[PDB]
Amino acid sequence: LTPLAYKQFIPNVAEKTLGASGRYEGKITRNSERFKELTPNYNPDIIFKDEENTGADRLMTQRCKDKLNALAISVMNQWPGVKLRVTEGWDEDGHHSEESLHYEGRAVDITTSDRDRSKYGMLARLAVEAGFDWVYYESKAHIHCSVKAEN
Amino acid sequence: LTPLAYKQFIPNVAEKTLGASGRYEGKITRNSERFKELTPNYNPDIIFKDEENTGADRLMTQRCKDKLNALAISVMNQWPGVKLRVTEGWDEDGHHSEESLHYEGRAVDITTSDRDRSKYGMLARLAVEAGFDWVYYESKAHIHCSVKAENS
Ligand SMILES: O=C(O)[C@@H]1O[C@@H](O)[C@H](OS(=O)(=O)O)[C@@H](O)[C@@H]1O[C@H]1O[C@H](COS(=O)(=O)O)[C@@H](O[C@@H]2O[C@@H](C(=O)O)[C@@H](O[C@H]3O[C@H](COS(=O)(=O)O)[C@@H](O[C@@H]4O[C@@H](C(=O)O)[C@@H](O[C@H]5O[C@H](COS(=O)(=O)O)[C@@H](O)[C@H](O)[C@H]5NS(=O)(=O)O)[C@H](O)[C@H]4OS(=O)(=O)O)[C@H](O)[C@H]3NS(=O)(=O)O)[C@H](O)[C@H]2OS(=O)(=O)O)[C@H](O)[C@H]1NS(=O)(=O)O
Ligand SMILES: O=C(O)[C@@H]1O[C@@H](O[C@H]2[C@H](O)[C@@H](NS(=O)(=O)O)[C@@H](O[C@H]3[C@H](O)[C@@H](OS(=O)(=O)O)[C@H](O[C@H]4[C@H](O)[C@@H](NS(=O)(=O)O)[C@@H](O[C@H]5[C@H](O)[C@@H](OS(=O)(=O)O)[C@H](O[C@H]6[C@H](O)[C@@H](NS(=O)(=O)O)[C@@H](O)O[C@@H]6COS(=O)(=O)O)O[C@H]5C(=O)O)O[C@@H]4COS(=O)(=O)O)O[C@H]3C(=O)O)O[C@@H]2COS(=O)(=O)O)[C@H](OS(=O)(=O)O)[C@@H](O)[C@@H]1O
Ligand SMILES: [Ca+2]
Ligand SMILES: [Ca+2]
Ligand SMILES: [Ca+2]
Ligand SMILES: [Ca+2]
Ligand SMILES: [Cl-]
Ligand SMILES: [Zn+2]
Ligand SMILES: [Zn+2]
Repeated sequence: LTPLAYKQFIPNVAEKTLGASGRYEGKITRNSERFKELTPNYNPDIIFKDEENTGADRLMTQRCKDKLNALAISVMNQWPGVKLRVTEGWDEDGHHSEESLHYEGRAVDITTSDRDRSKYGMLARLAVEAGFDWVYYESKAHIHCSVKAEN
Repeated sequence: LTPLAYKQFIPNVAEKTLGASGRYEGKITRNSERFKELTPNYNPDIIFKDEENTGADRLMTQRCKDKLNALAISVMNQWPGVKLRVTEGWDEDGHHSEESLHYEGRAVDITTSDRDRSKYGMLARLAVEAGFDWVYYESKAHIHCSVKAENS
């Protein structure tokens, strides 16, 4: 398998296009009718940074959960002793671009647990193989991955 | 004001007596309908060990939450720079006595964040003052605290 380059995204189109993760449907807040669509991921093979100390990083859509949980497996197979790490999932702080899929539970920013930046190119590649609908090597510090809305 | 002795419990009766924390109603498992009765505690003035990496230690009943949150405050007042720490809350590992209130989200095992065992006698005392319905200096390593069911 081939790792992504810094700033490469796959598919090589904009995130909110139909070929990728598709339309942004609306921010989901904690008191919203739509908050019920998010379920917390408690997978022990995933590290959630949760620096917010709210659990918000664990919240994501069913489809995001499926792809993340598949990725958790391939990460452990790629690097014995290493785990998938999420630094941002659903966000209620407002610290992404206006209209970010994080506000809707459809995106994660990820690293490896050991925080070896040299692994992140390959991490992104595994995220693509796990079926994330858009994967972007957004930063030296993390990969951004998103999914399509629930059908 | 006065710390508990090693192996002292308060009130000085069995945990599952009325007068302490009262009857064990069934184990709550993660897929159970009764799991919705547990809510995760995200109090920033409490440290959750969460060695399971599941979040299970954060899960507890409303009453447990109220008492634990009161205790978090008195712990910081007692020892400047120190916090309440939980090592076990709700448990799905099966690591307690058969019929443990941990299986129902009604118990916590606690330490101080600095892990100074000499503080634990007083920690237990503060837990009593915070309103836990049974407090037991169960081990050199931790205090066990439980609460009554939401029905009473
Ligand atoms: O600077 C340049 O060279 C260039 O400057 C210009 O030419 C250009 O841009 S600019 O316009 O000039 O600015 C550009 O070409 C370039 O800048 C760009 O690249 C540089 C260099 O990066 S690289 O060489 O390309 O790889 C970037 O600078 C580097 O990254 C930044 C950054 O923030 O992204 C800085 O990194 C430091 O800060 C982050 C943020 O953390 S924090 O400050 O909020 O705390 C650190 O990550 C966080 O901390 C880590 C950590 O310490 O390991 C995690 O904490 C974990 O560990 C502790 C316990 O550890 S320990 O054992 O006690 O030691 C534990 O308690 C935590 O709980 C644990 N987390 S866990 O439990 O959840 O697992 C945190 O999770 C991290 O939080 S996070 O930030 O939200 O992800 C990072 O480690 C830290 N590095 S440092 O070495 O400690 O200083 C630095 O400035 C630099 O880092 S580097 O590694 O030395 O290279 C620059 O940002 C970039 N521009 S930009 O990206 O576009 O903005
Ligand atoms: O008669 C009977 O039937 C019974 O017999 C006796 O009971 C037995 C126990 O059953 C048995 N345990 S066992 O599982 O059956 O094997 C054992 O008790 C031991 C156990 O090891 C353990 O109990 S338990 O967890 O199974 O319930 C517990 O261990 C303590 C340590 O002793 C304590 N050390 S300390 O220095 O005095 O504070 C402390 O560990 C710390 C340490 O700092 C460090 O660990 S270590 O390597 O030194 O071992 C480590 O630090 C980490 C830290 O873990 C981590 N954070 S986190 O919170 O852990 O997540 C982070 O901060 O990093 C640091 C540093 O790491 S690093 O950076 O260098 O990489 O871990 C911490 C820590 O875990 O807290 O605490 C542990 C557990 O406490 S905890 O806080 O709630 O987690 O207790 C000991 C013990 O003291 O006994 O043996 C007893 C019998 O005793 S005996 O061995 O003397 O024979 C007992 O009878 S009796 O006769 O003894 O009275 C009764 O149970 C029954 O009678
Ligand atoms: Ca976060
Ligand atoms: Ca956030
Ligand atoms: Ca625990
Ligand atoms: Ca447990
Ligand atoms: Cl949980
Ligand atoms: Zn992102
Ligand atoms: Zn206990």
